[PDB]
Amino acid sequence: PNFSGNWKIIRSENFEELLKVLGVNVMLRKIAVAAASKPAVEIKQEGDTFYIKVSTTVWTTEINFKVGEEFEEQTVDGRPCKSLVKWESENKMVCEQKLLKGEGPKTSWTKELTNDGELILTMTADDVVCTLVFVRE
Ligand SMILES: *C/C=C(C)/C=C/C=C(C)/C=C/C1=C(C)CCCC1(C)C
Repeated sequence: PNFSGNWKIIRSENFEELLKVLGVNVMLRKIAVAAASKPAVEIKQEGDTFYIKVSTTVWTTEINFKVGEEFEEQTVDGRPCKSLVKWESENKMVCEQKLLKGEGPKTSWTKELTNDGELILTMTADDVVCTLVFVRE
């Protein structure tokens, strides 16, 4: 469907647990968690080509990809990764991430627009799954 739109969060899960697995210490986790509790997402979709803007009060991230086409972004703790997105349904894409330099936990994300209009993205580090639920602003 149309992932395109401006999205605001309504529900979050396992986000502090995600930063724990990535090795962010406790005081930092709590602070970052609260200060990134209301991230703003903007998506412009053009077929299989995607633009995503994720933004907190002082930070913003820009992501651009074509489905099927290898590109470079960063992990959640800021590490360089080669990324590949593929479709898993009409509503859902999956991205596998490969660290450009070095080793660490297995990272991936998914993006799913439900039929009832929720944008669900999940973020994964090893066996930990962070879920963020958004609706259109
Ligand atoms: C298609 C939807 C995507 C690719 C969503 C990606 C989500 C992020 C890149 C999350 C970014 C965040 C920050 C930049 C600050 C910390 C809070 C996060 C994890 C939401």
